[PDB]
Amino acid sequence: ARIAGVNIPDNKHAVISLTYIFGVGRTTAQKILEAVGIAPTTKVSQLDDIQLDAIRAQVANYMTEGDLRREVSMNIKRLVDLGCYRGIRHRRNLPVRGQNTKNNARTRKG
Amino acid sequence: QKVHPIGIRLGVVKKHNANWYASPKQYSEYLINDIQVREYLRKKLDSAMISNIMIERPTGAAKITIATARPGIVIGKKGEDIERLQKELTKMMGVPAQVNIEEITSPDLDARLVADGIGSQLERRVMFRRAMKRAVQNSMRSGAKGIKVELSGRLGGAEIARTEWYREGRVPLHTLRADIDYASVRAETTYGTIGVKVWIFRGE
Amino acid sequence: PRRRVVATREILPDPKFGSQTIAKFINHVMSHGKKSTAERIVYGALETVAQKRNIEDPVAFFEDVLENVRPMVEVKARRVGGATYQVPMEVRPSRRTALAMRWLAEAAAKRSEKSMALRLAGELSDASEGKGNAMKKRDEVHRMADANKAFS
Amino acid sequence: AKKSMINRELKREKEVAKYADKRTKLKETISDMNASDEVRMDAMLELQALPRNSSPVRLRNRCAITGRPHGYFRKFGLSRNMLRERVMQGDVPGVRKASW
Amino acid sequence: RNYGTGRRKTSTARVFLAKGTGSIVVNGKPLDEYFSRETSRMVVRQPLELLDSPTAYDLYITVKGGGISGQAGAIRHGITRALIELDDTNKPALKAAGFVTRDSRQVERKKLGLRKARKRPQFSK
Amino acid sequence: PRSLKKGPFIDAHLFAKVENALETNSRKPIKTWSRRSMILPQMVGLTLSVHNGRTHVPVIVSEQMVGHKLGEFAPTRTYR
Amino acid sequence: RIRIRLKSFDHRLIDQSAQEIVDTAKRTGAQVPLPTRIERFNVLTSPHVNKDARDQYEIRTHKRMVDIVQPTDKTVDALMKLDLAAGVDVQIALG
RNA sequence: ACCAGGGAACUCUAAGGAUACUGCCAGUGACAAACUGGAGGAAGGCGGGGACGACGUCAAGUCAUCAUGGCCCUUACGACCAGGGCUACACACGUGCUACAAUGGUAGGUACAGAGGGCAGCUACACAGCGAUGUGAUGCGAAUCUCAAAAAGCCUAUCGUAGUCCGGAUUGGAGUCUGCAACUCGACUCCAUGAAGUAGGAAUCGCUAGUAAUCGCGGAUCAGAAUGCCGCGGUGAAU
Repeated sequence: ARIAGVNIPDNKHAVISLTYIFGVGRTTAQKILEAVGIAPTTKVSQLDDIQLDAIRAQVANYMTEGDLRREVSMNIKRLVDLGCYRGIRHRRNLPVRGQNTKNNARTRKG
Repeated sequence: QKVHPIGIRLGVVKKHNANWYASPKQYSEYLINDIQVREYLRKKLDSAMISNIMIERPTGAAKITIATARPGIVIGKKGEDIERLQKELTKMMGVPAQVNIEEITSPDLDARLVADGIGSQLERRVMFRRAMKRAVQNSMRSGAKGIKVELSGRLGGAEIARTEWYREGRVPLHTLRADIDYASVRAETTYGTIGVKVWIFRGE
Repeated sequence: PRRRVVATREILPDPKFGSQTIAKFINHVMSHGKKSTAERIVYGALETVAQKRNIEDPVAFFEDVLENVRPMVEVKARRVGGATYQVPMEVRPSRRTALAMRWLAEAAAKRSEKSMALRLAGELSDASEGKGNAMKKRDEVHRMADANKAFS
Repeated sequence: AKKSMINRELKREKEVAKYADKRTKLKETISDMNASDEVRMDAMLELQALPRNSSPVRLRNRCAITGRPHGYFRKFGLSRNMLRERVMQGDVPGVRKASW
Repeated sequence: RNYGTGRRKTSTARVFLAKGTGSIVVNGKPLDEYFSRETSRMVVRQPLELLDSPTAYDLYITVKGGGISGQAGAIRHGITRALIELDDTNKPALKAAGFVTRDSRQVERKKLGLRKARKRPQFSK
Repeated sequence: PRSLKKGPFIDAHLFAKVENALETNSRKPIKTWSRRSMILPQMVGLTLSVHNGRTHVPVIVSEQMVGHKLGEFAPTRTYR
Repeated sequence: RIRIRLKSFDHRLIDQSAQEIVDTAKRTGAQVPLPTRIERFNVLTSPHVNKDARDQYEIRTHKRMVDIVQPTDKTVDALMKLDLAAGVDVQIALG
């Protein structure tokens, strides 16, 4: 089945497949499936197309993956062009969250 | 490198100097008051030869017990000196406190007294070897089972500090029931500070 | 430890089969103190093999397979005249059993099957029919002694 | 420790003692669910307007004798070092060596 | 109405022995329900099987404290205690097994400077 | 960051300076030592001079700065 | 039905105090151990370095509680006259 | 506290004694000290653990706990206060923590402790909240009330060898608390994002029994700030 512009593998449960979609998580998928008749146990292949359409409408209510990616990029760019200490941190590839970086500083550069 | 004999001996064969019960919050202030009283009393009575002091504070009034080789001067003439020390001790503390003095049968046996004598000897420049030998001999004449004296520092004004110890008698440190008496004093010699350690073993 | 020999601790025999060797085998499979997991894995593997072979006594089948697995002779290193060479010596009776149990556990670790019980059952079957990595390991241990067999 | 630091700690605890009750009443006022929003906000402004040292947070309890910041024990009120000396001398009641 | 006390490395258990059907109740509940481990069930029934008296006498068991596999051993030791109090003759054979020996192993002190009772910080050159 | 019920933290002396500057719309920098004060919508547009530890650096309060503390726009450590 | 709770640091001392209190009520004819808190304190023997060298000190507080069936007129007052200070604390519920 | 049948028998709690001493049997032994096995006992040879560190060796560590000789500074090397810093990383380094998964992950149920802390206070219960926590309300200076629910474990559903329903680093967003203040620089809460890592080079370290490994729970400093340190008990090996 295709949700939100990308493909989800059909071999496992609906909630687990929704987890794969960017911007979608397991708890959010459970919340989505609770409202509508679809149950988390049922597989995507088993699940009917009309159910999938209602699911797409529920996902559409939530902010989509492209929109989320663009907002994150926009926020980082806003910090950079503001030039705040946080923007300087983003530009210089150093932890902006305040985490201690004396020795294990590896996981910012890549 | 050597544990304080008295601390280990407290458990079984010795009685704690301070014996008072207080609640957690009360305990913090009670201990500090006790330490202040001990320091002030030591400074006031430094000239006199005094043994270890046993202080018991009940609620309100505190009670103090002092054992000294020389009772007469500390009492004064008809208790005048003790009454003045008591008024000052009342001022520093709270509810009026009572202090009593117990005579010591023998000053040599008590560890503190001999160390005070040795400290005064070092202050007056009497030779350290003479001081240790005479101090040790007096105990053997008195009848103390064992006495050991150790001196650390720049003895005789030597550039290099050296440690000299003298034993005469069995002085088993590791026997917890040996009820060994230990006191430590410091002699303020002009060239440098001298540390005096005295061990007295009266028995079981 | 250059000290007196002391009596070994008495092992607790397993409940289901009431056999010393079975619990001794469960001990090696146990990891991080998970004796409950080891019991279940061992029971599952033994049940699988017993069902496959239609044998009433899995404990007897296990005794036969373990006896076959155990190596008689193990090479031991010795130092003479500042030189190191292999020396074949007869293995101690208990050591034979311990070695066989350890080798079976090690091979069951690397067997393909997804679950530990199936890996273990497959290894027991291969050991019983004289195939697989455990039998190869025992053959290698025997082979090292056979190669030279010039000492003791 | 330095006499300057000891006297600083004394004078710092002095305002805490002086404003102990005002802080209690003011904290109750701000936490009162019934109190008006503007009333609670004005009380909060007053609290932030209170002198620097008045808070019991700038207080750092220290050894009575040596004034050591560290190795402090609330039960005894002493640093680790002077506590060891007094305990081994036996001046600390009940306290003995531990081995269990 | 013989009674005895047996402990295993933490727990205490009290055992009551009398003639009867032989049903066993642990802490006011069935033994099989109470214990989820076959090994512990086997520890509980270890002594009676030895001299083939599983159902001869009724058993009443209450065991507080300790843990799942220590309570079973405590129950075993209590059963042996009551059996030995009942009968002198059994004691020698039960001793030959050793079930009448109270376990002296308990979780030991953590020595300061050591992560565990004996584990020490490794040093690498 | 800060409990919403307590509201923003705004120091009294910078508060006074900024209101007395708002009634004039003056452009001269407001030199200030408190870098812990909340930037409010009221002080959007004018210029402060926030202490960075060594000297004061100007900070022209832009629109996208409310919701940040004053010290965020005054780096303290200078690493090349 | 007055109730007396005694707390002392010294285990040897607390027992003697309790025995005396029981003895007086027995003499006058009236008819008459909770967990002890244990705390451990860690002190570095070495001032500067060597954290693995340490002294650990434990203090125990012992509490004893007694119940009196019948507070007769003669019995009640002897409790107030008896005194034992310096390390023993007496608390009376009087309820 | 404990109830075996309202009782005091048992458990437990805490102050005392009793036992263990190669005592006993058999041996080997310079007719010896000793050792080897055996009975009994809960325990056998030091029953297990801890405390106790001899003369001295390293001019080993501490003038920054404190003390003291000498030496130096006295509108300054003394005294106060705001801000920041001790928290900065191209890289090296020793201690640990969490993983790389099926001896498992996640969902439901369901048991079994220990010791420790609580007015510079822990909160039973009601309601708001997905949550941390909020407003009420109540017991307790505690063998009473309380943190507190123990986790590994046992029963079922599923994932099916996949960088995964592994892993939770990192960042964006929203928030609750302590505190006068959380930007440099607090720990937690939910949502989303989901990096390396699929077992490790030469080399290297700890551990002999309730010990290694594993599991969580406490306390200290503490206004708030643990994987550290100091303790605890569950499971429980091989050699």
